[PDB]
Amino acid sequence: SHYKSNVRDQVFNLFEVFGVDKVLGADKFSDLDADTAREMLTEIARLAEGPIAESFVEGDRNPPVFDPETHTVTLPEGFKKSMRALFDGGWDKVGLAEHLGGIPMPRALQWALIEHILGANPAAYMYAMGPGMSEIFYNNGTDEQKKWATIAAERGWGATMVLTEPDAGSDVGAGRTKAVQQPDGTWHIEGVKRFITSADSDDLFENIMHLVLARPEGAGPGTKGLSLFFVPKFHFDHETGEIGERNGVFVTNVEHKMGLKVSATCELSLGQHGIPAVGWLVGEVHNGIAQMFDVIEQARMMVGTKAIATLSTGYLNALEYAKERVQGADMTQMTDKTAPRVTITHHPDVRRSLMTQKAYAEGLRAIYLYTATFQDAEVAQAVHGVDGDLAARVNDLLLPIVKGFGSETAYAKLTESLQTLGGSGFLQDYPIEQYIRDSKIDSLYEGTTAIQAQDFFFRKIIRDKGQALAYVAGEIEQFIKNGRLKTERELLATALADVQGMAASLTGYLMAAQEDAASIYKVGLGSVRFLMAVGDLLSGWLLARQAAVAIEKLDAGATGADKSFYEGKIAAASFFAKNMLPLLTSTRQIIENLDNDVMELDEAAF
Amino acid sequence: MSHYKSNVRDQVFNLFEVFGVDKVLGADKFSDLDADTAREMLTEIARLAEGPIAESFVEGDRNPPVFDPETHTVTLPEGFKKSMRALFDGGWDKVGLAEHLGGIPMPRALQWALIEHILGANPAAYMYAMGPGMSEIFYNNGTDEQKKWATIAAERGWGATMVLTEPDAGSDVGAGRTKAVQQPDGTWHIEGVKRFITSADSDDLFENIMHLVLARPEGAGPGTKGLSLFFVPKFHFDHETGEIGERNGVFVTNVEHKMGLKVSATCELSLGQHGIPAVGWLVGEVHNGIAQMFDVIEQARMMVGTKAIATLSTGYLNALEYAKERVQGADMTQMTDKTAPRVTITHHPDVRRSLMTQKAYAEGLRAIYLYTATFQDAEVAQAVHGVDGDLAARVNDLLLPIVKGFGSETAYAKLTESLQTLGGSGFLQDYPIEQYIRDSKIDSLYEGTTAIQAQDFFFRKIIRDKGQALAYVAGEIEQFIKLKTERELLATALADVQGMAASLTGYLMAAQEDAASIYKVGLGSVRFLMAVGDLLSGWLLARQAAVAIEKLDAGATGADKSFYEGKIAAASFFAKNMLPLLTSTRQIIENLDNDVMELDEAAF
Ligand SMILES: Cc1cc2nc3c(=O)[nH]c(=O)nc-3n(C[C@H](O)[C@H](O)[C@H](O)COP(=O)(O)OP(=O)(O)OC[C@H]3O[C@@H](n4cnc5c(N)ncnc54)[C@H](O)[C@@H]3O)c2cc1C
Ligand SMILES: Cc1cc2nc3c(=O)[nH]c(=O)nc-3n(C[C@H](O)[C@H](O)[C@H](O)COP(=O)(O)OP(=O)(O)OC[C@H]3O[C@@H](n4cnc5c(N)ncnc54)[C@H](O)[C@@H]3O)c2cc1C
Repeated sequence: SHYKSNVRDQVFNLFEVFGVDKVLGADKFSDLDADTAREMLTEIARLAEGPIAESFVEGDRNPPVFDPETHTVTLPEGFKKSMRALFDGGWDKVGLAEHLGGIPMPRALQWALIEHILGANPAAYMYAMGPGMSEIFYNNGTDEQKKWATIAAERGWGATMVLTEPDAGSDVGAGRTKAVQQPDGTWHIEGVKRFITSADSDDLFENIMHLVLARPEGAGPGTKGLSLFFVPKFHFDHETGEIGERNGVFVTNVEHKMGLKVSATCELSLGQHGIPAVGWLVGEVHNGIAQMFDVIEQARMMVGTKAIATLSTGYLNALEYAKERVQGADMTQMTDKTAPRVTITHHPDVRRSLMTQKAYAEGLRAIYLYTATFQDAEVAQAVHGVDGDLAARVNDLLLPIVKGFGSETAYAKLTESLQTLGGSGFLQDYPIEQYIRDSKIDSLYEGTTAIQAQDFFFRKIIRDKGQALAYVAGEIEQFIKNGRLKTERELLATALADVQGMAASLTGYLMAAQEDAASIYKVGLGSVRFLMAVGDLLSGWLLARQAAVAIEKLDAGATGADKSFYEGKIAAASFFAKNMLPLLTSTRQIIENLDNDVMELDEAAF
Repeated sequence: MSHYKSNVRDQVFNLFEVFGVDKVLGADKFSDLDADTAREMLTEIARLAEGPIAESFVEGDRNPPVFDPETHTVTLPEGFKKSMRALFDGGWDKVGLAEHLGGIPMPRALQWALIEHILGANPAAYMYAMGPGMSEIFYNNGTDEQKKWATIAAERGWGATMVLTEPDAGSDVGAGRTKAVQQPDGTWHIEGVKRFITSADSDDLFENIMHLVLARPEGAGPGTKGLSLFFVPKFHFDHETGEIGERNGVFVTNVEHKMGLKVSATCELSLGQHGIPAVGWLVGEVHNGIAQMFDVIEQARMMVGTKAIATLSTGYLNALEYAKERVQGADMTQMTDKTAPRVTITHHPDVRRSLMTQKAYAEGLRAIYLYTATFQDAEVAQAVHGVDGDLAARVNDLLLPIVKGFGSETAYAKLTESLQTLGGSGFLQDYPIEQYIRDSKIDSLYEGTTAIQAQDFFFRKIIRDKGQALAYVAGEIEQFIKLKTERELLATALADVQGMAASLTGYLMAAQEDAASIYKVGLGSVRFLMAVGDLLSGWLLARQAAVAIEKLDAGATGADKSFYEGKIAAASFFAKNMLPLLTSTRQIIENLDNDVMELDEAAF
């Protein structure tokens, strides 16, 4: 199959670096032990490498077909077979609450399991997000709505998040879809939404729960005026779940995309076909953007994990290719035109490329798993000694890194993966060109990189009063202040100071905006580079932490494949510190010298 | 209009206001081509590109070529063939062609500016039209008798291919195993399978195809040194009249399914395997293949770089047009006010950052390939630079890997910004940027990968050259440095690149005592190539800004004034936001070690 997994690195992170096994068999996870967690990782990785990856090519080459008269999509049969393999193993219920039929587990294990589906066929996981979205509806719902959410989860209904409109993408608060209150307390939703993932899904599911943002008639402007509504594809019996009459919510177009083709990306028309789109106000309160961000937070974690998953299998495909491809002589024998030909892993530029791919893939894996350790209060306490409030703020700080830095990094470093194959990398015979096309969406949906970087600075640092950022910086400082990693710790110290300098510069521009409003533009100009710098710093630190563990295991006497694995962690941490981190010094100097010339330029001059 | 957005204004600015190529127009080789006619030609081909050539850009990708095993041919979509006919009917496939082959003499700088439009609109169309130019290369390398066949080939507009690559010989051309067996009559029978051959068949576009095939005569030595070049036509023909005769034994056997550039048929080509012989004629009746074939490789490397730049330019201009109309969000100065007016996204800082990044690299790359082309005519190099023919050739050789390697990497990377500017809509096939990205990814791979470009640049174009071309260009940068802030930033960048060159040269020279030292050259080579590209971009943009300042002081108005204002802004932005990174890259190159080379392969 195309999909090459890395359970070994996952288990290294979960158990040898972060110690998530400390909570297994205790309190919420009393019924899940470490051996079982490992077995589940191996099991889903095998399922991903087999039946799920089997339709990865098919979904792209034979993409979904829309019938505009039935407002339905037909998915390729091979992809539906992969979906059934996912459902038959219960993998659309990973980490679902126990009362909804799930297996309780730390979020760090949950996302490690999901990584394999996202690497093998990411749209398959997207289609399978229904039960998790039903749990969010449960948590935000009235007692009666919790009964519907239980049905939806138990029956495996699909689900969507429905926000975007043609004129309201990044600016969610500009949305014009309306909600009209009915005497009996239901609402009729009227509007056209766009770019809705999974808004129809062929016959995968008995029903779909649309979670729709809409503006009640007479509500105020902006996101504050928006409410969230449960809008099912089919009406249903609220006691038994029996599916009833079709609700007035119809797909009216399916986009032709660069990649992720098997994910139906839809225009969704509500109340436009002479049938009301009945919706129920979630929680029977008007609090839409707050409620919908429970969904957005999960989707941003998913997109980041998808990016990392895809870079990982891209790297491992490139590595396998490089080990076998014979081309050229060793550089030490270039002059000799009779020298033996060698496999291309002998060439310095190929080893540079591979170690770049490796270090970023493994640094990103460490980042999303680190982030997830703050998503359970019990895990954050056991592994970090951090209380619930701080853990939540740290998770909030890291999500735009997982999403924003992960999405940008994975796409960029897949360029190196493709390059490693030479001309063959341009062929559809190999999976890397599809990885690139499928990953380009990651920087765009669930909030563009610029929106992630604005969220990160203004909301996760400034509004947070820097508490979460100071916590993470303190952990990096402690690592620095703890022989064989001295050069790496010195390089990390410089990188930490560089990022601190960037944060101070941008905060200074924000303060200056009290006096000259246009000074705020300099925050915008520097925001994305600052986000990427924090990502690089975290990557280098977590890689260096991994190298410290690897040194310990090597000193203790690791042999064989274990020894090679640990040796590679040391090499990745050292390579990243020496080749990636120093660039942050120049980025700091650039951010310190930002000016508004590019903002004052006449638009006609571009 | 079309997907293709051209930039004749920037081309003319470069050709005439910056480099002064008009100095040679109306004189000597170019006596019959004046400046007004050159401008009219650029405008005319730009309109052709925006019109009939671009018309089939989408069709070629969505309805790609089909291989027919019943006939060993490739079929092309009709709309694309209509674009090809528009190209030939206009006589565009003979721009810069030698006069005796029917061409219009012109400076290479003008030639590549004309070609940029075809490459931006539908680059495969130019590739299929490379026949006459390759026939001229055959003419130049051929016997007196062969010159007669090359004249027929160019006159009749035959297609042509360059046939080097094999399944086990890609970057390592010298490992090729395709064989040539001399026949009693002095012809050769070619036997082997070649891979990834562009335009290996082309439907009914042409009456014949000239394959220029590298092969190893029986008993020849092992290296590239042992390869010879052969003229292998698809059809035999009458060497005097050109009448097409019997099929020659050279057949396409598959067409590759590619990420992009789909309408360019990329084929496995089998010689002498469908048992009629592939008859070939030794080019020039001498054994000198790799030297002869590099005449073709040099033009192909210029083409790939120009293609990448052309595609980034139309990607940028599409993103700019979109950004000017897309209303989204309030101005950042009104972020708190959820009642503030919505603005077009060009008002947002990250979008202006993105657009200026795209602009500066697109225009810097255009300046680089036009600057390079000014060294490709001795008469232009003398007129515009005061540089003799020998130095001009060495400087052109130095810059070709920058055009190809730095251009290919840069265009693909900065198209990411172009797509991002469209938001979610950038991921749609409704807009052309996703196809630009797919079509552009090949540029870093064929006609020599980036790593091969960087190794050529350093080992051959610098070390073997004893740094003569490099010192000349560095001297011109230093003279400009001697726009004060931009000149200070350029001074730092020049010193940075000089430090990189010194470090890598040390690693290479130390290899005599410590063989593994050479690996550090390999580790740093691509970063060094890219740093040189960034330095050249920043220098040429600053040179453009100096001209722009002059024209503004002289009273420029209207659209001219806006253009010149944009050049000042691009040069300043590039100097302040791109060049400083070269300082960290220098320190990284100065710190290279062989830990990554000593690591066990199993540890990756
Ligand atoms: C679409 C397409 C069309 C083409 N059309 C033609 C054509 O018409 N005619 C033609 O002659 N060729 C053609 N080619 C081939 C092209 O010229 C390239 O040389 C070829 O694709 C690269 O060789 P390869 O694919 O075997 O990669 P390899 O040579 O196997 O390279 C694989 C990897 O190893 C690296 N590598 C290899 N050797 C070294 C070394 N010594 N030092 C450092 N790194 C090294 C490369 O950089 C690359 O990352 C085409 C290629 C493509 C993709
Ligand atoms: C494949 C796909 C699937 C999707 N699925 C869903 C789904 O299921 N549900 C859903 O609700 N949405 C979905 N979306 C919508 C997605 O969230 C939007 O595409 C995204 O938020 C960007 O919106 P837009 O496309 O309108 O771009 P715009 O908002 O128009 O952005 C255009 C450009 O302007 C920039 N920009 C805009 N505002 C600002 C600002 N204030 N500051 C700085 N820069 C700014 C952006 O960064 C971008 O570069 C999907 C999108 C895609 C591509």
